[PDB]
Amino acid sequence: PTSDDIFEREYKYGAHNYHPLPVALERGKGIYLWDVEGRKYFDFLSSYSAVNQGHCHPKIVNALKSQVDKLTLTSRAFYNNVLGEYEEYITKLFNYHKVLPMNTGVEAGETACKLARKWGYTVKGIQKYKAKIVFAAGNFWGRTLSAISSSTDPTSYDGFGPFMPGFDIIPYNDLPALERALQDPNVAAFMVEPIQGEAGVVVPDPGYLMGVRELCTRHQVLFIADEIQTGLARTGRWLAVDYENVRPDIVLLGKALSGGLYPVSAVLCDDDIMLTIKPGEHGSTYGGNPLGCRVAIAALEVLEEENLAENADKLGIILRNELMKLPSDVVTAVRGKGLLNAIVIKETKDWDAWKVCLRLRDNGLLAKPTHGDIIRFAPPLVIKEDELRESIEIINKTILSF
Amino acid sequence: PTSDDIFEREYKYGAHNYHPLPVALERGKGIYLWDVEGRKYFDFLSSYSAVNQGHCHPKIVNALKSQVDKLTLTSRAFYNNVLGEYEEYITKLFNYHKVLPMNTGVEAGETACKLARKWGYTVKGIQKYKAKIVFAAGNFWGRTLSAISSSTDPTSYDGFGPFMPGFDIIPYNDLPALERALQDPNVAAFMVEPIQGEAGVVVPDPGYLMGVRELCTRHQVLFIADEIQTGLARTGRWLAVDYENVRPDIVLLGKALSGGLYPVSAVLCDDDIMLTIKPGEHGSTYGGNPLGCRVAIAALEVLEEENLAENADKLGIILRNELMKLPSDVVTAVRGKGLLNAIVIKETKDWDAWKVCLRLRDNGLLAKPTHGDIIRFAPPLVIKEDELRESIEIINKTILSF
Ligand SMILES: *[C@@H](c1c(COP(=O)(O)O)cnc(C)c1O)[C@H]1CCC(C(=O)O)=CC1=N
Ligand SMILES: N=C1C=C(C(=O)O)CCC1
Repeated sequence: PTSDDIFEREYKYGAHNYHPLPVALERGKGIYLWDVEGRKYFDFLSSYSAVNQGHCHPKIVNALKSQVDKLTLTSRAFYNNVLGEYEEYITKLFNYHKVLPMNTGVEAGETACKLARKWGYTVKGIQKYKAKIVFAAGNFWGRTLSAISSSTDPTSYDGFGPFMPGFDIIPYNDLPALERALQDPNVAAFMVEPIQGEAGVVVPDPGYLMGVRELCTRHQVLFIADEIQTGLARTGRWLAVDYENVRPDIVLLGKALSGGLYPVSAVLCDDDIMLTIKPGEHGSTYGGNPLGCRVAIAALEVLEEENLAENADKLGIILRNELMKLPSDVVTAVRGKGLLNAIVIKETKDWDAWKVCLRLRDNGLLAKPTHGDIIRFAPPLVIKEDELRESIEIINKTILSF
Repeated sequence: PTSDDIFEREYKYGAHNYHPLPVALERGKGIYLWDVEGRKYFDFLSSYSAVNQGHCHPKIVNALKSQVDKLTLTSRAFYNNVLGEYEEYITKLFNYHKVLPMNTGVEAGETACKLARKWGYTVKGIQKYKAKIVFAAGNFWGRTLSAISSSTDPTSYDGFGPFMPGFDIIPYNDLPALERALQDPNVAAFMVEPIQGEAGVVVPDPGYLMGVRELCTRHQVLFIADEIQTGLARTGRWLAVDYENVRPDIVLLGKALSGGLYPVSAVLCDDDIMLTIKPGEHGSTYGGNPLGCRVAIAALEVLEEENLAENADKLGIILRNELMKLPSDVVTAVRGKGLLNAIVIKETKDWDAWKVCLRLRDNGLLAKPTHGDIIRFAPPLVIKEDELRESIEIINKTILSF
């Protein structure tokens, strides 16, 4: 069963909603992936930062294998013995009263929108269905109809019917535009990524998160931090907002919340927001099931016990320092925090980001481009310095071979 | 850690978006659940029909255990070796060209709306963003902003900001209403449940689905069948639409697609619909991951090998026949197909459906009310006749005890 057979089988029986890098993995462990021919690659995508803990981490695997024999799903129509233990752990770890469990990142994002609107009408006193939520251009938080209604990427929203009203969009990294938008008293919330992931690891200016927090507080607007990709040690802190000591009203977690073993997402906020949703008013079949909760407890324990936030911080400085040694004729910019980084490519007639990742793949490193001239570098946080430096030499020789 | 401690911990650290039946489970096997005091119960909810195969089915457990050691998540930015195998299996099983993999049921629903709209514009030629989707009153398909915009239940949508435009609502089980609504040439699709689940197991008249299929075909409108709860043997057929031999344009599968071991959902349709979505225009991080694919193959194999569909059909007939022996002015109606059934309570204020379920629990059977006078009975399809008859006498004893 060859890589080419794998490509063709999906081409016939699967939807064409993705254009993947031509590589066919069958095994993964830590920072490494193997294709069906047995080739080894460095994973520098981490499945969009979902395997921060590395592929098939034994503690998370053990948690899954232990729980799957006892009980995997009662639905939240009944109680089980695991959900509450996870809820107490995650709320005390991040210091919010309550967590609302969901499965995927979009669902957490949708939950936060519902919380923001419900808070807007029942607490702030906005007249019903005039509540607005402000988003930042370049934002990506999934592909439901509501999520693409806030996007500024035509590939995401074009052709997908009329869009959800009440979503305003302002430039990213722009405190005066935020203040202008918050003059409207019908605004209920501002949702923003501390670093925009799918936009190309767009790091805002120092002080932006402090300005957002101040502006949101000044105008009584919920600050929703989407940490589904930047959180859980990826940028060198528990949350990327920690860099500016900023406390959002709602935090969104996901992806790495399970080490890649189970779709688990979470919405954290205090009682005055969380309890605006009453029994019967929100839910999810698989949300908060005991199997995903066991996995998530183990995945959080891994990040803490192995000190992955500090490892990501320390190794991320090395990565960016070395990447900045590449000549400015070929690499125009290097940006990121911790182990979430990107380079900007001098796009010409000779090459683009897809061609570089094709050659990076040939040299044993898997990375994906974000839109034509940008390459993301996001390896699992369990990578060690020597593995990192070997990775860098692969990136150096690949980039300079064009 | 008692049952009361578990209730109290979740009350403190978990959102209050549910009010569950007060029972705290810690083990499940087949048709049975055990609570933390060791009491044994019949499961007559099956986690909203997600454990058709019974709790912790060993073949599905083994598939999960086998795959988690190899590879659990690459994202669809790369290929893995499992997805295409699952895609070929599920598309040939249901005889559609392609499948689009998602995680939760509402994600499958959102995918179908996006397919319907993009097909409406690019194939049918509706002017952009005039495309409409018709729903039936009483429909439930999740709690995203778009899912609740189609809902007629105020508890689902009240307070949740402005709603998605382009959604129309007609009565269920009403062919003249559908015919009137399909006079609008901007309708792209009609989405309907073959049996409405959360509305209270509302079974439409014989011939409704044939008339839906004919009317949709007559007016060039996509027939989207939501089989997330009714499918996969629950009603006594592979799909509830099989009872009338109708072939929808889009089939939604979920819940039991994994036996409750992983959030897996699927959207099935032919190339002319599926291929309206181009690479980069839809996706999800965990959609199509190798772990969920493996358990979904095993879950579908269980339904076939153990012939659960014909077991559900045969035992459902016994269940409804016995329940109709209860006094007519205490149990006012019995309805359902296969092992998706419900009874309607002669609700006074000396009792309601919630009180009956509390006493059902006291007598060893776990069920949930859906409307105050309706109780759903949906045990796993691996239930045997003698186990079902003991369950019936629990119900008989409970109902006749008031
Ligand atoms: C399940 C349901 C869905 C929702 O799927 P999911 O997002 O996985 O919960 C979609 N379509 C149908 C026919 C269906 O029955 C239910 C039942 C549970 C539930 C909840 O707890 O929120 C709501 C649903 N719509
Ligand atoms: N916003 C996101 C979208 C993704 C997808 O749909 O694949 C992955 C990254 C998170």
